Amino acid sequence: YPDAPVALKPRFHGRHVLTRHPNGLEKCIGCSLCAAACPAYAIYVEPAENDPENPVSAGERYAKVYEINMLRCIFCGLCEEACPTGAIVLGYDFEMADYEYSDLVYGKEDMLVDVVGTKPQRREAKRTGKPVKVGYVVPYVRPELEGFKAPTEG
Amino acid sequence: MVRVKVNDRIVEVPPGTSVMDAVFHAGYDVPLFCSEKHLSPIGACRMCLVRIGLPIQWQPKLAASCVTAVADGMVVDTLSDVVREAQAGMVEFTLLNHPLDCPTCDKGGACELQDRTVEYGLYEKYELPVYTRFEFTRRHVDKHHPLSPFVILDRERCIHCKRCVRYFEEVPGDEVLDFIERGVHTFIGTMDFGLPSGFSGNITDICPVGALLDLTARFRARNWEMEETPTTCALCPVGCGITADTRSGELLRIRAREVPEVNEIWICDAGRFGHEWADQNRLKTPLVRKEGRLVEATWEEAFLALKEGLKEARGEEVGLYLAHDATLEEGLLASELAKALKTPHLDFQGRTAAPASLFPPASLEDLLQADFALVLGDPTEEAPILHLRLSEFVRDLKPPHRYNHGTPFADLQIKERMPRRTDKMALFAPYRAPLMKWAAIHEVHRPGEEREILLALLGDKEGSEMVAKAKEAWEKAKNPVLILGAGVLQDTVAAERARLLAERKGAKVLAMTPAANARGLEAMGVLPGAKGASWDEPGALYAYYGFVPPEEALKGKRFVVMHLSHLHPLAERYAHVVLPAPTFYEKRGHLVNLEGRVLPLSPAPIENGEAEGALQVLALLAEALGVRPPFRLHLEAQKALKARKVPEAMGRLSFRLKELRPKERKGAFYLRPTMWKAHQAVGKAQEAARAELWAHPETARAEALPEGAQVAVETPFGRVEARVVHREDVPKGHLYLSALGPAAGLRVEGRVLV
Amino acid sequence: MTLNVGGVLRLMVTLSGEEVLEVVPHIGYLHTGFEKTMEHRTYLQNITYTPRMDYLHSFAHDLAYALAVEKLLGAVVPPRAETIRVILNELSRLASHLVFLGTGLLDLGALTPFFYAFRERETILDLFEWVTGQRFHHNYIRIGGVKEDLPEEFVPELKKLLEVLPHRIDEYEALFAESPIFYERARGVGVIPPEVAIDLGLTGGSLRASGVNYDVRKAYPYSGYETYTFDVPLGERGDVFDRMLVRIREMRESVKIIKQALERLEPGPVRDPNPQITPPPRHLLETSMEAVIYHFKHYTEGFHPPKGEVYVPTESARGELGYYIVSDGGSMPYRVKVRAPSFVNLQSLPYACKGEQVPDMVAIIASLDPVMGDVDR
Amino acid sequence: MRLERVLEEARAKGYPIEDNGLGNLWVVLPRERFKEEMAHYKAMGFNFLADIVGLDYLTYPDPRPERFAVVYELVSLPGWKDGDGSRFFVRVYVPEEDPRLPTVTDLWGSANFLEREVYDLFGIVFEGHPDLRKILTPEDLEGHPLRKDYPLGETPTLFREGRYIIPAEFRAALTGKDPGLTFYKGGSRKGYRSLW
Amino acid sequence: EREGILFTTLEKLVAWGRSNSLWPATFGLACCAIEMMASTDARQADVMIVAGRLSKKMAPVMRRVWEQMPDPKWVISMGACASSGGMFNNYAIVQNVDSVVPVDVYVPGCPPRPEALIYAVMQLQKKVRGQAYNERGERLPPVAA
Amino acid sequence: ASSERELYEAWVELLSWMREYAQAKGVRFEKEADFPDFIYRMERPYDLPTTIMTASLSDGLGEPFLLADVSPRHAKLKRIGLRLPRAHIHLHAHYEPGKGLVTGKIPLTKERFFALADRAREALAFA
Ligand code: SF4
Ligand code: SF4
Ligand code: SF4
Ligand code: SF4
Ligand code: SF4
Ligand code: SF4
Ligand code: FES
Repeated sequence: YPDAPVALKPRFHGRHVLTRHPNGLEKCIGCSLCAAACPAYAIYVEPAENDPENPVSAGERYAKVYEINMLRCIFCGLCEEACPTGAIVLGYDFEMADYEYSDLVYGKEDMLVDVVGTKPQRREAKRTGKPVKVGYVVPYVRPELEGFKAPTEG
Repeated sequence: MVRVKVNDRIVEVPPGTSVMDAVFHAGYDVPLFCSEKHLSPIGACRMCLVRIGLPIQWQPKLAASCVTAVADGMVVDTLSDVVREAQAGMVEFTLLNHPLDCPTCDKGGACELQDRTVEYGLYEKYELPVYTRFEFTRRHVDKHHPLSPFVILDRERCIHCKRCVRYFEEVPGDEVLDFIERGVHTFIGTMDFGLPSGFSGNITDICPVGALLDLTARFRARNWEMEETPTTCALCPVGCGITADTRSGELLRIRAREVPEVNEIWICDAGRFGHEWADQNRLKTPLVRKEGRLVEATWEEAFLALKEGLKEARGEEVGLYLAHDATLEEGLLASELAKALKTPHLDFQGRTAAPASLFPPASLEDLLQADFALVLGDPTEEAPILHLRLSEFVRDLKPPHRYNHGTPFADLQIKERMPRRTDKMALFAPYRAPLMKWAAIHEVHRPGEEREILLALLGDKEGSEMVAKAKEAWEKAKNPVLILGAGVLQDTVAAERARLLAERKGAKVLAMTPAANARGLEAMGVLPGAKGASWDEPGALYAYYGFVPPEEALKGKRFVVMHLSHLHPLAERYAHVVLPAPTFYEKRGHLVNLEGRVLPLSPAPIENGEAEGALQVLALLAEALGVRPPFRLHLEAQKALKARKVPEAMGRLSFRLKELRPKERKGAFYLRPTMWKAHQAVGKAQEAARAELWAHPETARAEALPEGAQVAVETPFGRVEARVVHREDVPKGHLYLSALGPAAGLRVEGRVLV
Repeated sequence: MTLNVGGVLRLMVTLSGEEVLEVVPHIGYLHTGFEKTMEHRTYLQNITYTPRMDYLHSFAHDLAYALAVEKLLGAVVPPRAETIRVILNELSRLASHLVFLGTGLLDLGALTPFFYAFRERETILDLFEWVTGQRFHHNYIRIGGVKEDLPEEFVPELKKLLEVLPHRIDEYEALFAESPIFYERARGVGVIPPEVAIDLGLTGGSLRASGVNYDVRKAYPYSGYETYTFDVPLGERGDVFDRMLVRIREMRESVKIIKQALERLEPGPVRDPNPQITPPPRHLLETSMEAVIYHFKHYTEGFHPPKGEVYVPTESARGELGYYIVSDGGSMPYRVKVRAPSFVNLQSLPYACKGEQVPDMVAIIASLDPVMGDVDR
Repeated sequence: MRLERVLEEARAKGYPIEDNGLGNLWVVLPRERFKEEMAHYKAMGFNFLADIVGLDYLTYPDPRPERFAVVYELVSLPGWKDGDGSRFFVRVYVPEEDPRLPTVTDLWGSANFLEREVYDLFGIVFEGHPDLRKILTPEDLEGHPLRKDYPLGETPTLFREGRYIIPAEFRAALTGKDPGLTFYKGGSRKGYRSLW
Repeated sequence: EREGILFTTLEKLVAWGRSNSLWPATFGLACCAIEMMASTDARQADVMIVAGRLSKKMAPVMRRVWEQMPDPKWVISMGACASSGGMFNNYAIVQNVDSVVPVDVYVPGCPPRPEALIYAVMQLQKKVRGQAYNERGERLPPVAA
Repeated sequence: ASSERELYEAWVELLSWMREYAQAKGVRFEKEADFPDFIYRMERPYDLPTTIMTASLSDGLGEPFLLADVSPRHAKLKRIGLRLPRAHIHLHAHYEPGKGLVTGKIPLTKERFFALADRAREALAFA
């Protein structure tokens, strides 16, 4: 059924997403706590000092580099669990197969809330000029994915 | 010894012992904030409280175990509900006004406050547990504020131990930090803005929380994420144990590794904040000259191009020149390569006219135990940590007893604000040297004049008043020790008289050699032969360089091979075959201490590129010269050293040597020995490792030199710009140049270009 | 004449004629090495490593482990967690069994009955996705109790499936009971002498399929099974016909545990509020310094159980199961020996099918219900 | 009750009896007396042999009699004739230089696969086993993985631009014999237990 | 010839041809094996799909299975353990089945949903049509040989 | 009461004067710290006007001569505070209805604030 979208439960463990507050600040404070709890060593974090004029988060610390190896990742939600800010929350995407090992290491810009599609989806939808079509539908979005607009007609 | 019974365990332990040490000694534990190895203990945090029984007659109030002595037949309870309830309470009083930064705070998983809270706090009274009682406005103050370009201060996190302010007063002796207001309002602050002393990075490893943090390494990774590489610091003769912290090839931060025999738990600032340059700009492939310029070449193309420049060479025209920090193995091969390949000129970057091997090495231990301290040179700058063993020596402190857990946590022997003895030492230096303060017998001479001061001390002339009081002091001295560094060891005259004075009286020496592995390379026979060509004398015709020599020794030679790590401008213009080499941070093998101790070097996971150690490069350039070398790798090299019979790690290797090759002194300029080395002027160490020019305010302004102007200066060792300083202690009509290399304690020509 | 027949198991069946002389099995092909790699992880982190061995009835590994630890540092599993843990455990039992049953419905040609077994299982798995967000390897069990509370939709949906199963299980018993071909297929074959199964340790709930009344939830009661209405099925002579049936009976007694536990479900906590053992409530991380210190410390370097060795035995869809944990007072376990029901279960396979036919020797293994993940691990 | 007759017997015969407050108890037999004494155990009514767990104690903070030791789990099935349900563990320390320890193959048939795993993963040899052959570890693998001084064999995980991670240099979690990231460890992180 | 409209327009026809005559030959290992038998149940062979932790003992076997196959052929890797070593980083597991066999497509998941493995082959599908590029912009070779 | 909201309203404005005086007399204004009840507020709601809990007016060296703070949303006895670091002088501004921001009985106007900041600047600032 690649014709009819698969309904997954609102709790499902999909492609990680980083969230923002309303203010627009990123929730992440590059504490690297999520990476520290990961049983599979699949998160790499390089911190950075906020710019008072042009802020990224709220504290004095934001995430310069944020990288997850989607091949290493087991999808526990241990990271979402260890987070103090509600930053890294597993989302719904699953259509994320690909060809070259190192292409599957997602970056911060692959995961921000605003992003719609997995790496391969958006890339193809790049060289094609055709919008991204996700293959899922959910009854509603978790409260924890506040913002993450997705197919929720139910 | 005295009998103590901790909880259910009884232990032997010397009289003076802190109950805290006796407690830990039985293998127990207790919260412990304000006390620190090697500092005066005071009960200030009130964490280490125990219950004490002493006849069983429980004392009515709880004791600070860290400042309580132990009595014969004493009981110590550290588990009672009375104890534990009190602890959990004291943990609560601490966390009361604290900020809530743990995720953002760089003090991560290495924070004593965090560990002690999860250990002894939140007490189990016998459903829903209460985490925080205090529900008011926490203390809000000044945050993320740098004290120096190396140290950043969070005052909100400070827990008012005294670890830092105590230390400044006690160990280096530079009271540049103290508390301010009082009550709940007090805080750490400074008025000596720079953070003056050259031992200010140590407060970084002590501060029990993240108030005082290493700015050189702010926001890089969380403490557990760092891979830690224990090694030795080769920036000078002392060879302090260190830890090199690295994540993904780049060098993050330097810290101190305890090694009580030598440095205890202290590092010097150059030792700890000058790492900026070893991970920043570097030569990653072997270079070779093509069309008046150098270009990229494989190790293959470069082994041939090296066979070329040397095919036309007789084995006696060969030079073997190593750097000052070459390994004990790199110096042995070079000795053998140059032995089989009969050559007279093989030398090392820092070699001193008078060999440090002349004198019998003295252990830092001996220094504390000595009676009188005769010093010519500035320990602060030559062998910085000696500053700190003399701070202990001056206070009369002596080697502590060793418990099960090693160095004591609470040495009752160290009192806070101890008196300092000015009758115990004598300093002689070309300027108002730092430790000249803690010395009654002190006199400011001019460069290369020690030769005469030393003659006087023997008893064959007449020195100034100080030099007479000093002779008489070493006279009545029961077991004194001699310390000497630049001019003494660089000037055959003095150095010969030096070794004599200390021969007559059976006393050992501390040679603050300008070469780091000095005592060891000499031990390997890496000393020039009859011929003469030294590391600064342009002599041979085809030679290997482990560094960047004086422009005067390159210019001329037929073939040059520089085995650098970075690319100097003097190499990209006079060099034929340049080869990437590893720093001492990423090397492996052994060194030998200014006290004769053999220390190990371990290799940090830094970005080496296509680099190979001089042990390899040497073996490769021995082929292109005929004889196949006897050394390939470290495992096998180890057998050759063990053959000559050099003791294992930590052991001392005795090796004397009588012979000295003098050289004359063109006294116009003086290469003032400094702590900071010249290749550390990167990033933050940028301003602190700049060069300096010192002259007396008359002669200063006589040669057109304002008090704060950026002057260019030329020496046999190169053209360096330099800040110019007026100093009433600089001898008239001389100029002191910051000898930021291993060419310190030298007299040379040169002038100020305009 | 030695033939080399080799799920992801390999067999050196020595055989001249058509009988079977001796089967010499060879395993090690899914040897992931959990027991070593687990000496190198947090206690919390190992909760992701348990489900991956018996990936079919996976929750039993989760529970078996959580049990030995909770004992070890002394944690109190909240009533609501204890309850959710048995519903969840047995809901996983049916998943494993449904599979064993399903693989049987094909050797037997029954096809619409199978296409249903698959649909049941899929409906069990969606329930898992409902509360745990995964089909399997749910990181849901915790040392305190459970990761979080269960969603609103879970009860109503468990009711649907708990409603159509009752007679559903009976229908399966029926097709195999009124065994058209099955009789002539399984009745004689695969002899398990009661007193030899007790020598080779074939604990496999296909032990009671040969007349032994040993189910650990009864003999050594644990998670409050101690207090459930509980029928332990038995089989007459230990053939494969009975083994297949025993497991179908076990399905009802599961379904009854479920209904029973589902009643005593009142609102409350779901894990032990002890700060030393359980990370602080999520909301006060913005207020208590202690919380932050505790939270930070908890998720980096775990907590430290006392020096000691422990073992609690549990019952899976494959027999005795239980972790032997040696603690050294650290953030991670010093040794973790897992009692694989499926590993000992296989020593009773050479005897199982000796002298028998050959094409029968498929069903003669399928009846031992082995999962390689368990045997090899 | 078949268990009390074991305990009443080991008490008189100088066998140490190990007990944790959680529900398990041991009895540590010497090297010699192990062989026969265990045979006596089956005759006593001990039906089923649950597991056999190999233990390497090299990196254990407190000292033990010898480096290696094996533990057995003897039971009397409650589902048979006169089964009590008396279960217990019996331990045998085994010298580092002499990995020799007799088989229980004569007595229990479970000890077949179970003893070969304890031989494959720990280097421990069993006198008289039908065939002591590797079980789980590949044929050419040299050594014995499950013992402390044999490398877990990890690989750095990889990310985008020379950014790697070495697990052995990354683990925040302490390991019994490890003093930790501060100067020392004491208190609840030296081992902690609630009081029900 | 090889680079001529004619030739090329054949090999684009041939590719689109066996872009639909793909005959998956699953190679189940652990947990992943069963989650694929839910996509096989919903609808000489090329295209082996490796589904589960590949043991080091098991490796030389999957080696021969792969060699003794037809030639226009592709490998799909199913979930963490096949793709990387998974959470299982140690002496007993191969750390990327590409150590032993050319992986054409990689599919994240542990295990991956059934419906994601459908997407996985639509990828290798559109790849043997030669209509697929990596994140750098490069066109990718239909078969990894 | 609802005062809490009007007190926070007044926290914004005091901050407003800080930024003004700062640019005006050309002296560093430094955001010293954010509310942890924002940083660590997760899915939880947040209606406060700013995210800055500790502000300061520092000199050239960065050592502050004026420090300002208000208490978080979850702490008791909410006050806004002014401290001259190093000179031992602390202030405690509450909020009265109709009256406005008071240090007890004396209204804390822009003017009066500017007076204090000046006194402080001239006296305290090291460089
Ligand atoms: S879901 Fe688990 S395996 Fe994946 S990044 Fe998060 S902690 Fe790591
Ligand atoms: S996602 Fe969360 S845990 Fe990870 S670095 Fe960001 S704030 Fe910290
Ligand atoms: S100093 Fe320690 S307790 Fe305070 S924020 Fe930093 S890690 Fe946390
Ligand atoms: S800054 Fe650190 S070392 Fe100094 S008193 Fe404060 S807590 Fe102690
Ligand atoms: S005194 Fe010398 S060896 Fe010690 S840290 Fe400083 S430079 Fe390094
Ligand atoms: S990737 Fe996950 S689901 Fe697949 S074999 Fe590995 S552990 Fe099992
Ligand atoms: S009072 Fe601070 S440790 Fe003794």
